Amino acid sequence: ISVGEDFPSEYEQWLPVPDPESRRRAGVLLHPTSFRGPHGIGDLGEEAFRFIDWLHSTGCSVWQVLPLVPPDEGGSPYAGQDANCGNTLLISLDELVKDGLLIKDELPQPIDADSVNYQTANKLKSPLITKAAKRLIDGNGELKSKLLDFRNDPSISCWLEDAAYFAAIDNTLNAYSWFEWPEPLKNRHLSALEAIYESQKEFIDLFIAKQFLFQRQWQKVREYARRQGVDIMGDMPIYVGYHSADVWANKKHFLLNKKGFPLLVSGVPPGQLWGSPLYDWKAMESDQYSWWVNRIRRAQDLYDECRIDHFRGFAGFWAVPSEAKVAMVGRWKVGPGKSLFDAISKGVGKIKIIAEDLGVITKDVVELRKSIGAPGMAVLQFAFGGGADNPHLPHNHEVNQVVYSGTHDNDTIRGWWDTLDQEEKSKAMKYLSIAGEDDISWSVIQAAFSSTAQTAIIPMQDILGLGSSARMNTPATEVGNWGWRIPSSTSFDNLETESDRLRDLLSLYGRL
Amino acid sequence: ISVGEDFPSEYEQWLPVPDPESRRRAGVLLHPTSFRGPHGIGDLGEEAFRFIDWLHSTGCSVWQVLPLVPPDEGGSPYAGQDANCGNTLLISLDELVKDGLLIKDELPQPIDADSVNYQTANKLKSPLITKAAKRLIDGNGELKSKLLDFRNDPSISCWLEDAAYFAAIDNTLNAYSWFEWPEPLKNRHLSALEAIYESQKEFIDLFIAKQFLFQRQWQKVREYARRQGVDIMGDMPIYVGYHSADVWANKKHFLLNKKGFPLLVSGVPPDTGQLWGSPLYDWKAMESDQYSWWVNRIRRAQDLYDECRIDHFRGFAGFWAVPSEAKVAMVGRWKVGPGKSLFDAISKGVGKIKIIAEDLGVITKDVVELRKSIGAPGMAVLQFAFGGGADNPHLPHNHEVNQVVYSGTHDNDTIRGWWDTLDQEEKSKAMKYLSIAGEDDISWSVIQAAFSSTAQTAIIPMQDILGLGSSARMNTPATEVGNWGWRIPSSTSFDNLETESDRLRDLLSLYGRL
Repeated sequence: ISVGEDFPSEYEQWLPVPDPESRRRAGVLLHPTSFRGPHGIGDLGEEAFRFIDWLHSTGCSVWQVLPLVPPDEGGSPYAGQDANCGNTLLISLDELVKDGLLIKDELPQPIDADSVNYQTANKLKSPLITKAAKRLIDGNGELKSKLLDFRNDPSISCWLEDAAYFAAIDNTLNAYSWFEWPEPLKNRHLSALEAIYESQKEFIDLFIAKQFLFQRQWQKVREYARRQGVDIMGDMPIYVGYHSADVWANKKHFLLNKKGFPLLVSGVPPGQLWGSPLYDWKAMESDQYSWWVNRIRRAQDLYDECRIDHFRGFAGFWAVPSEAKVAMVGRWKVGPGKSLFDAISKGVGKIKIIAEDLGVITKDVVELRKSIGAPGMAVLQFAFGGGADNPHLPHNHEVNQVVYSGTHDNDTIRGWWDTLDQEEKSKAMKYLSIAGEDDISWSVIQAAFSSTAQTAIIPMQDILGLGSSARMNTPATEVGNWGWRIPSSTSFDNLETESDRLRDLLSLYGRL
Repeated sequence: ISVGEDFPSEYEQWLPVPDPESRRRAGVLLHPTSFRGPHGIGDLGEEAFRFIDWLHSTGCSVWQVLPLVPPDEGGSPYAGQDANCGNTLLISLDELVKDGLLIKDELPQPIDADSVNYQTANKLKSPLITKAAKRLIDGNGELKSKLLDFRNDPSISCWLEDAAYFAAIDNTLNAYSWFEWPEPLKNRHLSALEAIYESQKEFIDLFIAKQFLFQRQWQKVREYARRQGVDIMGDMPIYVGYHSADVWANKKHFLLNKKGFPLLVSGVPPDTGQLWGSPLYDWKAMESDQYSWWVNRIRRAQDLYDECRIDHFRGFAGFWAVPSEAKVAMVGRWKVGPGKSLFDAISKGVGKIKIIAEDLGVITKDVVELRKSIGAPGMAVLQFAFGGGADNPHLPHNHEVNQVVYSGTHDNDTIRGWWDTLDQEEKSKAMKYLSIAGEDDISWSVIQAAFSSTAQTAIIPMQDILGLGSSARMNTPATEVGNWGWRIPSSTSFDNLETESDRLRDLLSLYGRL
């Protein structure tokens, strides 16, 4: 331990050791609504456990889902009805039979499983979920006791009670938004809230019970994933909906006017007017960002890791006067920056956050992302426009990054290939290793696996080699999204070939 | 500049900007001895300038050479005769004509040399280099004046005078090494040195003049490379030869005994071992004068090159030391090297440096840590990537940005030759990772994998661009004969390599290395 002197006996064994936090891996993007089954939509029953087995058999160690919130009427998990609740339509009816909350003969006749129609699924399943929730509350055994534990839990009630009351009042009143509610409900006068509890007690207890059932079923999926070596990566939009408990029960955390209407709403310039209310970050700074801390605590309860959509909003955000009809007349505002993430980590511990950072982004975004150690994204479908500086080209990938073939907002690789621009196609053929065009999804999968990016994620549609009809979402259309389901005859038992082929790629590129 | 407040008007223009220090690039490994021409060996004349034009036409921005020192009798640039001098056999005779130091009709008749024979080259060129050097010293114009500037320059003379005297004494005395010299020469008694100057003055002045001529020609190549957008990457072995001015004129900087013989010599352990037999540095001693010897060595490397690789870089963190009596390497111990304090001293003395770490083989965690602490890139070599498993660091998916990727180096066979003798297990593995067409084009498959890497710098040997087989291998380690001789085929001019240039350029454009 001194210049010129002898080193100890075993110097040549002092070899470099790979950092375990740098381990290369792969995963599949599959939302549970796409699982097969008889009730109009996928669920957290037997298909979720079979998927986990299949995924593990491939050597993948990550399962990514879309947000698990209650979606809008079109099915969108990004315009959810609450930021912290689970989508009750994902509750398995068959799992309720095993709990004794339904009996086998109460299960409905199967319906055709081509695509999720959310109206059909709700009509079919909700009466029975309600019925099961009713039996749960009227019992007084182990299960009822676990409901009480759930309900009385401080880290459940800080979002659950607000969510239940909001939903009771929305049920009782015929109003567009809570801005049109009568004043003592609009502004949460204590006695009105007690009058809501009394007059809507049964709806409130059932809402809570249903959230318990979702939690139960999701936590068993998550425990089985952990046993099989699978991390689950969730998703959350940066902004929440105006008509929600999140805003209604925390008005001072948002930029509302004295009458509770948003002064400013979200979007991006030339433009796109998303119309979500905006956070009062200065205000949140006061109480050490407790709202956002809570949101992450719940994300952590649901997921091992979590992507945040429009992450750039944490450094700077586009703000449009709520009167406006289009986005072009806004200004950029300063975001909370790292101090937000300091507060989170102090409140909840070490977090694994993924930054959605697509499109044009400014230097503060990159700097913020890097300062908290969060990986960004590369999407191979975006790599062949422009020149060789395109950051989605594999030679421009980074280690701390998630590479996708595409996301739920893109066509499948097959579909994209079919409509691809001639200029972009010839470029793609130079860079990728392409055999037959039927196998084009595997060419792209292989490029993703061959990247230096630490994490490679592939949508289930591309593993199945499906075309445009299996596209999950097309942005800026309002109908025909969120509907894709795995073809009814394609069981996980019948996907050994695909599993073996993935495993071979993972092994070749050091992702096992 | 406050949370919730407005950003200025032009926020969306505050876009990320590529750091120029991160620019991806490519280059060719070609030693100047390999250039074509009539005088038995390549030189710093017309072919060096034509190569630079060709290289620039490919879009490459780096030229890597082997060390430019006076080689051993076998031609090895790694067992050189001096660490700081240039190989005078690289001097272009035709460039001397343009200086007026030779006249046109004094140029010799062409000879055939499909490969460098060093003895033939020396016999043909040296009389004329000597003659030019003589005319230089007998003149008294601009050129003579530039020689004086060169000679009197403090950063030349700290190595040049020692190098000239050493060589004069070696010339005059019939001795194996300087260890067998008579005592006052061995130990550099001042009066003996003055007696050497007076009795060997002509040899000393001509030695200095020849070093001036090499410097002149090398600096003209280096200026033309700079004008065409080409950086030149040199090479330096970590250790120097015992029989040299480097050791003789600096004994206190090496681990010698009282009679000036090495106590310990270089090598590496088993995996008997490898006994290189070079003398070792007295790092604690060098610490005392702030590593002035190494600072000077780098100052000279900087004068010759934009960037420099250092062979056996691991030696700076730990080195294998064998008792000089020994017949094999197995009976040594590992010793602690200077670490970053050496590089602190360098940077303080010479400024910002661009060093490449040769870091091949088994290396310890202190090596990686040292390399990373000074920001030096290491190496990946694609020919080593297909043994073992998917954690092999030479596989492209395990490459790093701050790294130099090669197809192979001068110590490896060409890609074609390597492919021919490749193990069946390794070949099938290679065919799964690489994109291979016909075996005649295997060098381009490997070139393309190199260019596709995230490594910032990709370097290809000229032999692989020409798609040549094992006969064009530059060096085979642990053979002593038939190395260093490769030359570009006499009929393959740079004018005839537009197809290859276009094909390289297309790969560089596809992978963002232009």
